[PDB]
Amino acid sequence: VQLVQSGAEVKKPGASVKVSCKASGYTFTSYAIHWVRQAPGQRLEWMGWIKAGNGNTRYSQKFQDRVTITRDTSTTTAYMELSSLRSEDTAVYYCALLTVLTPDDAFDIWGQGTMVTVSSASTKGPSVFPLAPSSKSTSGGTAALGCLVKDYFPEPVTVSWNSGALTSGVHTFPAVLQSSGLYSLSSVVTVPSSSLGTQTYICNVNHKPSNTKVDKKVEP
Amino acid sequence: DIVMTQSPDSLAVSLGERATINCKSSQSVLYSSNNKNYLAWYQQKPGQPPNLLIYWASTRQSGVPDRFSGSGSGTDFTLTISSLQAEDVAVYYCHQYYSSPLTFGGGTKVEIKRTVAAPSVFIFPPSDEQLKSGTASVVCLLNNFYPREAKVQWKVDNALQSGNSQESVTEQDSKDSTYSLSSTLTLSKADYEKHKVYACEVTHQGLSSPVTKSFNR
Amino acid sequence: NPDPNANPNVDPN
Repeated sequence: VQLVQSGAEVKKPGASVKVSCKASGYTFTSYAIHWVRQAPGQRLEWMGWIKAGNGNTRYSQKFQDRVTITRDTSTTTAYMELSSLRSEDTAVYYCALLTVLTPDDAFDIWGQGTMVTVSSASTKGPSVFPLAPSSKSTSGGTAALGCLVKDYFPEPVTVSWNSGALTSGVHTFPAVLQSSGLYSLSSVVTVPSSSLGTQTYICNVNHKPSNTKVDKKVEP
Repeated sequence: DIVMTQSPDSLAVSLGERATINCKSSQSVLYSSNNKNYLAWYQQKPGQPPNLLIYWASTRQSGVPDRFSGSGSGTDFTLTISSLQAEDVAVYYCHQYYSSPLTFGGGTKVEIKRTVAAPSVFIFPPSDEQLKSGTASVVCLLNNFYPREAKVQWKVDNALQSGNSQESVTEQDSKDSTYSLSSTLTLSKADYEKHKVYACEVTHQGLSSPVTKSFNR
Repeated sequence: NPDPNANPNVDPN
């Protein structure tokens, strides 16, 4: 069972956003997809559900006038439109098959979440710079290297190493907010210093709001 | 609105110790006619969505390790982790599906207590590619330390800097329960070219005196 | 009593 959501967005105050939720690995028309939002430092907030086969909906009293959940059975996709976006609406929005408890089976699946940022500031893609391994970045037979992902908006960027084949030793730091209003983050990995000559280290940087997909080889 | 109130808000325990999280519902979620409690427990690690551990108050979902167990009935519910492992660092939420709207608790953040580990400190000059843009970023990395409290100071040509740096600290590591921290000094290229010595000085409990890592431009 | 429409996915059985 799998739920796959659309990428993060930024929208002006007063505008609308429409988050998508593609489901698969199960019978779409048999269950209700919920929408739940996780705001900064606040508890999860149930917004509504939609019966995927039938199309009936129920909305939280909070999000009655401003939310519209919909589905398309042919593409196995649910949607959540939130209009008249306000400052407080910046949050991560999840679709989820909440506690499907049937006689046959019991499962609970969440989409990966979609960060919506309500702001008048413009979308900007990051610049990716190498943090090259050097004599100033070695300790105990290991070398640290990384990528600096500077000056993007809105959050988030994600970073993988070697297309997901390198995960041990990886630290991808929470973003920092510069006085410019733009974000920056670093991703570092510690590797054996003995094999810098034979191994290749590539950071794969994604910033879906700006359609940025960058691969940066990090060399000595 | 059924209000779900968890306690404690956070709890730190050593590896292998027992962890107890309490959740109280503002009204009963027990239906006497079927004797079921409409309560669930979720685990959320950073970057991940909530993950269902327990439903019907005490039924562990398939694949959930046996050390997680729910108990209680009516309004007073308990999630127990019998022997905490390093990967269990997360926020745990209770959840009711008794009445609309569905609601969740405020979360209990579970942290690991561990032995002191001093940071491994590294420094990265700016790349030539960035300098082409008129800005220089110097990155100081403090890797795999514990406890989280650490102090970084930037020095340029031996002078203590103020106002031109930003820090970020990671979540607690799922494997060794350490933290890591990156600090970035930002200068114009002109200012960067004006000075020779760039240094980051680190204070931490595992160090008897500050460690300075430096390079010459 | 529970509201079975709070989460249609739950079969109270």
